[PDB]
Amino acid sequence: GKRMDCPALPPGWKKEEVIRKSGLSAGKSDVYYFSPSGKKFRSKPQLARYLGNTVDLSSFDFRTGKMM
Amino acid sequence: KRMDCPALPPGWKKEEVIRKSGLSAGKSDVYYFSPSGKKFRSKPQLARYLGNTVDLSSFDFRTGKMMP
DNA sequence: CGGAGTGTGGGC
DNA sequence: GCCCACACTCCG
Repeated sequence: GKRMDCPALPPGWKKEEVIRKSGLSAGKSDVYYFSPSGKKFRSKPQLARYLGNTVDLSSFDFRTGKMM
Repeated sequence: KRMDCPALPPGWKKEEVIRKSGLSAGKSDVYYFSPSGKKFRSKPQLARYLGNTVDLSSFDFRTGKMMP
């Protein structure tokens, strides 16, 4: 998967939470974000490198997609 | 390429093939060949083929060597 | 060679 | 002992 708009980010950005199905890490989740283009981001600093000074991410909680 | 892999049984060979282009340019895929010449691309496929007959607990697929 | 899915280890 | 951040596998 479900791609969910992320209101804390600019228009068309979506957040997805994928539960790991197998191996040693099973049941833990990974959070991905997608750009309006469709590009996949897997961490906060990756997200900041792409967005730069268009969005203040200092207080942005990558996991929940909420500003704090 | 094709080199003799000593930590597997008589006549197994390892092969490494450098990736030529793209985002993973310069990384390598490792392949194995049994005495028949059936190609193996991963440790689960290899383990499935060999079964109980060869102990791959400690087998590191990339280097081709058993590790403590 | 890509890339979803799982492994990995430093910083905490 | 956890988890961020990214490296790696493994099969398409």
